[PDB]
Amino acid sequence: SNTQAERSIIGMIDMFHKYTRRDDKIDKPSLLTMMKENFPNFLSACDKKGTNYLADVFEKKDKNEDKKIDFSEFLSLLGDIATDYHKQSHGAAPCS
Amino acid sequence: SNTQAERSIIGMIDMFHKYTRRDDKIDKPSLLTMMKENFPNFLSACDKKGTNYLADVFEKKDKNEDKKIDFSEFLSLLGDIATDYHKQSHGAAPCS
Ligand SMILES: [Ca+2]
Ligand SMILES: [Ca+2]
Ligand SMILES: [Zn+2]
Repeated sequence: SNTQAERSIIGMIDMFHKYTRRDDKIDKPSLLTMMKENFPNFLSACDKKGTNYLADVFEKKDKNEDKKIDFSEFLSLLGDIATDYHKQSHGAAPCS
Repeated sequence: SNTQAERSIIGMIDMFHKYTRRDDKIDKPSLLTMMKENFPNFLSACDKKGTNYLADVFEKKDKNEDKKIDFSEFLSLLGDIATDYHKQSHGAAPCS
């Protein structure tokens, strides 16, 4: 058996593979769907802060402008989210 | 309420702080410990291939050489792991 940590990481890959296309990449409307379905509290925090994260996230995370989100671009996206929570845990405000 | 996804992220942050002692960063011995307790299979997989990941992980990831791993350096570490497991999902062997 694998530790929780290991399990947790595999989960993200499983999550990824729930929204990818044949090419192992996620298109924009799917990426938005993914966001809405899996990080709603995060989003509600940005909108309450007056920020609509979904408006440009795709545009900011598609670093190579291939109109697709690959796993690495995907990793970065999660990175930004984790990061916001971290700052939160040291007091900081959500979406900051 | 929190999705599986959100909780999983918060968990990573919790795991992180477990090894920070009273401050906000992880020393080398603490990181190695974190690795052994939370990624044993990834580790064994590495050893089986004849690779001891622990040998330079700290050195590889302390990008700013302050001889501590801050949350950002940490996320990069977990990226390398996540990335390995991604590839495994496409067949490939652990620790490659
Ligand atoms: Ca892209
Ligand atoms: Ca450092
Ligand atoms: Zn894939």
